Amino acid sequence: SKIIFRLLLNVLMSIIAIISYQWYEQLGIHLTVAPFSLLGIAIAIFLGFRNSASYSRFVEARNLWGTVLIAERTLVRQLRNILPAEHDAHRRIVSYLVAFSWSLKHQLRKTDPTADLRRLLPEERVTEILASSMPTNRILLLAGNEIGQLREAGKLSDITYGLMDNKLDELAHVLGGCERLATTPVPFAYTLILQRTVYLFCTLLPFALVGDLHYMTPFVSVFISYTFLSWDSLAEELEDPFGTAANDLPLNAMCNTIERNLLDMTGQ
Amino acid sequence: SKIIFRLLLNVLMSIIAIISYQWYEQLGIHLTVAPFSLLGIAIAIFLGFRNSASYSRFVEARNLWGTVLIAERTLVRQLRNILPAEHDAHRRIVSYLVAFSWSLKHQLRKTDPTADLRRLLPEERVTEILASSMPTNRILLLAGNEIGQLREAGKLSDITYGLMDNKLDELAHVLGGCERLATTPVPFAYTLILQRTVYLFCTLLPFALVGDLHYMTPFVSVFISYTFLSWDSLAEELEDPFGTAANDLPLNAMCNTIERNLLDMTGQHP
Amino acid sequence: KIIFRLLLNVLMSIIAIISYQWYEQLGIHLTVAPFSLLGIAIAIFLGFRNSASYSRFVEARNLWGTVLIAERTLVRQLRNILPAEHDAHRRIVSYLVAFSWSLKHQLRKTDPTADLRRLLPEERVTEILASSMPTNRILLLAGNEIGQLREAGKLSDITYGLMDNKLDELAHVLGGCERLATTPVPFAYTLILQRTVYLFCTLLPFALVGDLHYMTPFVSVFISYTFLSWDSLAEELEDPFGTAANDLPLNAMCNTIERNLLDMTGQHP
Amino acid sequence: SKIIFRLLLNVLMSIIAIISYQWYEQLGIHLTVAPFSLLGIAIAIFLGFRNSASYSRFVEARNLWGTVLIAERTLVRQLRNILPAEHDAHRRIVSYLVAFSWSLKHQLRKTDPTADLRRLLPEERVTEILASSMPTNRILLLAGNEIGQLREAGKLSDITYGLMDNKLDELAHVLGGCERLATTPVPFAYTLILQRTVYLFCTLLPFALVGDLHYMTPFVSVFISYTFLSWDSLAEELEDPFGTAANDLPLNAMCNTIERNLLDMTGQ
Amino acid sequence: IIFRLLLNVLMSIIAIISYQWYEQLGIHLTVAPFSLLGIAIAIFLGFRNSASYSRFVEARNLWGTVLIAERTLVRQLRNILPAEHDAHRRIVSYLVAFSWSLKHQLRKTDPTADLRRLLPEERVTEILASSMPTNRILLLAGNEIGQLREAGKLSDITYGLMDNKLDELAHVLGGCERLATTPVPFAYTLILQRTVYLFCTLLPFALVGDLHYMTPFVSVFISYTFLSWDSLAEELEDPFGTAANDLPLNAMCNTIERNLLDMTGQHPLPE
Ligand SMILES: [Cl-]
Ligand SMILES: [Cl-]
Ligand SMILES: [Cl-]
Ligand SMILES: [Cl-]
Ligand SMILES: [Cl-]
Ligand SMILES: [Cl-]
Ligand SMILES: [Cl-]
Ligand SMILES: [Cl-]
Ligand SMILES: [Cl-]
Ligand SMILES: [Cl-]
Ligand SMILES: [Cl-]
Ligand SMILES: [Zn+2]
Ligand SMILES: [Zn+2]
Ligand SMILES: [Zn+2]
Ligand SMILES: [Zn+2]
Ligand SMILES: [Zn+2]
Ligand SMILES: [Zn+2]
Ligand SMILES: [Zn+2]
Ligand SMILES: [Zn+2]
Ligand SMILES: [Zn+2]
Ligand SMILES: [Zn+2]
Ligand SMILES: [Zn+2]
Ligand SMILES: [Zn+2]
Ligand SMILES: [Zn+2]
Ligand SMILES: [Zn+2]
Ligand SMILES: [Zn+2]
Repeated sequence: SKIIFRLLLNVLMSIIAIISYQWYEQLGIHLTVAPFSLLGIAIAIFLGFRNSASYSRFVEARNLWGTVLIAERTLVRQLRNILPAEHDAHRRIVSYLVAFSWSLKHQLRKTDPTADLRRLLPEERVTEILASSMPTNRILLLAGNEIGQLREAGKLSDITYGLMDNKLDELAHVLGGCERLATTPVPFAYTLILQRTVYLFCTLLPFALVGDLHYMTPFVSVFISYTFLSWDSLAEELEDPFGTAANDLPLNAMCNTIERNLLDMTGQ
Repeated sequence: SKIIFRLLLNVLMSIIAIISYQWYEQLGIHLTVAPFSLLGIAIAIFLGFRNSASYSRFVEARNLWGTVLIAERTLVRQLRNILPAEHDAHRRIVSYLVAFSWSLKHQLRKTDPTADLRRLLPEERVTEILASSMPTNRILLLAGNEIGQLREAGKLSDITYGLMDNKLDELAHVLGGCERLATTPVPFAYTLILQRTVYLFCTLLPFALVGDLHYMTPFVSVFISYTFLSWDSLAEELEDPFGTAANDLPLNAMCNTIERNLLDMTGQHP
Repeated sequence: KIIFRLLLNVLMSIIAIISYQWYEQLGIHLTVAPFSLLGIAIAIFLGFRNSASYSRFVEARNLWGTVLIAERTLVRQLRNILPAEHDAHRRIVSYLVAFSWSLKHQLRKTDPTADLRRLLPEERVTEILASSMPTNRILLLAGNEIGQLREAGKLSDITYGLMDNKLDELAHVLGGCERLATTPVPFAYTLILQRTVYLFCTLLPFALVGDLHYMTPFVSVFISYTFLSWDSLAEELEDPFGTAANDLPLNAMCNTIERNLLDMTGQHP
Repeated sequence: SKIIFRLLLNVLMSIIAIISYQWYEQLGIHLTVAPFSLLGIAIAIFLGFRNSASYSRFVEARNLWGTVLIAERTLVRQLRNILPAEHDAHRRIVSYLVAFSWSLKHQLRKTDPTADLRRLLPEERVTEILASSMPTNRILLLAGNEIGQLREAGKLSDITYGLMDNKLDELAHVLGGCERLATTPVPFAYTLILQRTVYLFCTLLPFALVGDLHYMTPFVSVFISYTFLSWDSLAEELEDPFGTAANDLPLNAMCNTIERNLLDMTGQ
Repeated sequence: IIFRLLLNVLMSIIAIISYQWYEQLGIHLTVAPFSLLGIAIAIFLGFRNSASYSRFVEARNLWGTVLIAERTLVRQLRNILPAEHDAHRRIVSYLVAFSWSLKHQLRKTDPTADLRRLLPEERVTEILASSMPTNRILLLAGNEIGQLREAGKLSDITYGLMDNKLDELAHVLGGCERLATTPVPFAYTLILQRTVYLFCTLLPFALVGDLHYMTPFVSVFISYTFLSWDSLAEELEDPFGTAANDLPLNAMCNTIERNLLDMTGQHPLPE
């Protein structure tokens, strides 16, 4: 995306570097390569470790979404295996489950869940849900009432209620996990420290290479900038896993997979 | 080897650098190693981390398949332990669990499961399964009906129902975990340019190496190219552990083992 | 701060420039290759060290996230299981809110008396303040609420246990934070590092000056910034319960917790 | 100490380079160290990550056996605390649990468990175990039958029956884990590639240092080589956790510790 | 470690005065080779100290679980059997006994005084008879729970809730046992420790060509960095070693004891 602008600036920096090499020692400035080896290696080590942290936050995101599909699938399986006649509670619980997924998606994307929710629930409760500052948690509490009701109506025992309650728990952990990843980012000092350092390193590098490489510094220094810049750029494509880029999590696709999955297990 | 063809190319590029080395002065070419020491160390550091990430995908994928064997082994044990006489149920349930494994392998290899399914289940069921968006998930839900039936029949209590129920949860987690590794590759950005910049570094390397090595240049360049290139491609191999490469997982062996286990001696037990 | 030692590195480099006149006069040589070696080694160690510091930070944030999850689902279980017992709802929630603030005060080594008094009867405040661990005692109090529900027959051993597990989870959160605070790594991790990172940074100009001459301070400031930036960010991340910049907004996280629990039990602050 | 061969071949590889030295430049061949630092470092990085995998695998094998001891300790405890009257059942379950460990060791070493089985169990049960294609697994089935019938005899509720069933689940995870470790080495491509490069690098190296070290080539090129080889040999020393070499897991001693523990807990 | 630092300044002054005679013979020490060697040792020290750190972290987690399990077990006892203070005090004894006994076991020191202060000498003899005393303390703790269950004061459900806490301690015992027996590397740590030791002493000879009278200064700055990093992995590799820091294990056995007496109103002193 935005890297091409910074490598062409690096080509001109090299042109500026060759056209300026004659005036060099007259001013009194000597740039060997060896301290830039030190610096560049150092920057690579820190870039490597940072990029590690970023990949890990991306996979934790993806795991958290995998749990939603896992936990919702087995909740519905448990409903059918334990209460195979009660298709009325099936449809209601399933719609709260599908609501929860879509609501979680919209919450992380900071978008509006009204249509998805009205598509799935009566305005009777859709207003109760959006009346809360924590709508997705409220959907869980409502799904909780459903199994709670089947327990008090004697159709669930304490045991079988507990078996399903634990899947609510699993969805609660997904909710908190997602919220935690969304609010708490990879500390901003990483991008600030490394974006400066990397950008300044690629810019100062030609003036250090020209002593030894002469007319060829434009090439090998755009090379070195390319790998540093794109390694660094891939960290930022991974640190916001809930964003919209094609390189991010296809959250719409996953919510669709979830809905068709639960609607499949219900015969719809 | 995708490496054997490139390795030779690097030999030629190495030949070109030595024949046309003293001519550097005419065209205006100086080329030190130190900029390529730096560049190459950075690429090693990044190769190392990427390879680390791919092995993690390998071991998780191995692990997830490990749990199928475990969870199925113990669900059959619980049936033999709690309903020792219910052999028609034992037989029915084992067939679904063996279907689960083969079905999952096919799902992850994008191959057809119909042959394996019919080998193991009634054809009415082979069509209920093949009809679904997710057949592995349906095989699970049918396995859960069998123990759900024994529970309506009073043969299982809620407690012992839950004990067997938890093993089906365990398999749902394998299914989900396997889809996550399938459905999401690692970002192709990683693959898109990390493999080109390794090649690029590899071919240019002799052009900066000759001045110090002279004749010894084709050897040392191909050595360096070997290590960097085998590392990069091994990483891309283990990234797709449900693939069919030589270092991917033996999914077919593993389903065989699962099958042989659950049908150990006609499915007969003490 | 960090900007002070950056400045002194600019000083140390002009000291190098002026006393370069006298280098082999006094009998002095300083190539850069040895400092490249030392420099890279320190980079590697800073790389690993820093990675462990981030891991502690993520764990602390994760632990606090579990407070919210567990407390949410405890209130959820109370409402689904005992929809009528609103006094218990109110008392448990006031304990679970007391737990969060008391944990914040614990981790910050501050007095929890104000927040406790806001939230609970003074006879309980005194009980909680007497304990070598107020958060532990608050969990026990919460545990008596559901336990008394259980003696009265309103909870079964099963549904009592479902809720007990949540208190178990908070216990684990308590120990996890206790363990992250009560365990600074042996001071070797920092006086190997921030001593050597400091020392390396200010000797680097003397070694850089033969190659670079008047340029010394610029590269020397760049290398020193890079190393110092990395090394200081490590020190912030490893005390995540402190008051520094990159440290958990524990008061915000508590307010979110209280508001969530007030939300689920129909109350408006 | 399979390693002292290549250290000494290195010493003579440096002497060959000492004598062949000035035949170089009209032969024309030159070797500086700079490109070998590049390679040497790149290999050190790859050696580091590989040894890392090799170490995690040894730790997992040690963990797995560790929890055999944990889960059988606590399963025997539960039997004491819940059925203190029933020392006959105590002694049967303990022999199955001791048998499981021995059988799991034999399995992993591919040795005959028959003598150990016949020392712990009635020959009727030995016959059933050895008839299975998965003897260790079939030992768990038999142990589960013990507690299974204590359940049908009403001496265990479903609750306490389930408390002990979970310990058999834990042993099931040990068995599968060990089988998995046993058949899933660190991929061969790893150690295959490193050995070709680490070995080739260690012999070519003195050729590239005599130009700089002259007469001291051996003492420095051997010291560099001991370092890569001993680091790469640590991987070999950690590759078969279940074998019988000195650096492998003392599985016999662990199996004796397990038996000793379970007999301390039942007064034998 | 400081002794090996001052052997390095010696080796440096040797390398200065003897640099004269060196190449009358023809012995060269450049710096590029020792740079390649030192970076590789730095890299391996990086991964080694990573492994060591993880062993140290797992050790602190296991001990943390002791405090967690023992707190929640005693909380469970109070919330579920509020009246049974005699049982409260017996079980708290075993839990506290278990902590000190685990610590003594790990540091191979004598548990007898801690045991004789916490439990009756009939149970001290029983515990001290076993070859696995910490396990025997868990088994004893189990009997207390089991008797409450046979007396019908615990249901199988609520008996089971407390049983899980004992498993948690069982897991801690085994984990700690495994982290003790081990070094997982079978004494290679001695090979790679003296590899740092030798590199640090040949280093001033490789540096004197470039640095002359300055080499003792740059050579030991480097050596301090490498030796401190090594000795630190040595400290973390062995979190129960017979020359470790006992402050936190003692601190933890004291915290849990104090917590438990607090939780059972044996603190504070009555009015
Ligand atoms: Cl689940
Ligand atoms: Cl299992
Ligand atoms: Cl929860
Ligand atoms: Cl256990
Ligand atoms: Cl007995
Ligand atoms: Cl399990
Ligand atoms: Cl071996
Ligand atoms: Cl006994
Ligand atoms: Cl606990
Ligand atoms: Cl008491
Ligand atoms: Cl009390
Ligand atoms: Zn689950
Ligand atoms: Zn239905
Ligand atoms: Zn209806
Ligand atoms: Zn709107
Ligand atoms: Zn399992
Ligand atoms: Zn059968
Ligand atoms: Zn030539
Ligand atoms: Zn939870
Ligand atoms: Zn209420
Ligand atoms: Zn366990
Ligand atoms: Zn007995
Ligand atoms: Zn072996
Ligand atoms: Zn716990
Ligand atoms: Zn009491
Ligand atoms: Zn006290």
